[PDB]
Order: sequence, then structure tokens, then C-alpha cells
Amino acid sequence: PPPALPPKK
Amino acid sequence: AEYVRALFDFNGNDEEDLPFKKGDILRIRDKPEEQWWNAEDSEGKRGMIPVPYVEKY
Repeated sequence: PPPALPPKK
Repeated sequence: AEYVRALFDFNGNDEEDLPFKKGDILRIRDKPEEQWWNAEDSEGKRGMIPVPYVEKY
């Protein structure tokens, strides 16, 4: 699986 | 100019997101945030992409 999805600002 | 390569597939839950598949080459158009950039794919589609899912080309 992919890395963590960053939060959007 | 600035190209990145997808390390993983990405679909996104927001309509502004640009889906892509591992291996795709995307051109970076804007960096409105540190971790989410606007990019263009090989068909000319535009959208937001997560920086952790790509690497520099």
C-alpha cells in the first residue's frame, strides 16, 4: 500500500 | 520544466484531485501547499496530487 496521504491545508 | 514520477496509484476522494497510476510522469504546475501540488498528466488533464506519492524525475 501507498504512503500516508498528507492533510490538505 | 518540473516533472515527477508516480510511485503509487492515486485516485483521490476530492473532485479537484488528479488520479494517476504508478509510473506516470506528471508535470508540476503550481505549489499552493507544501504537500499537495497542481500537476498535468500526459493527456493534458490537471488536478491536485499528493507529494509523498511521487518522486522527482
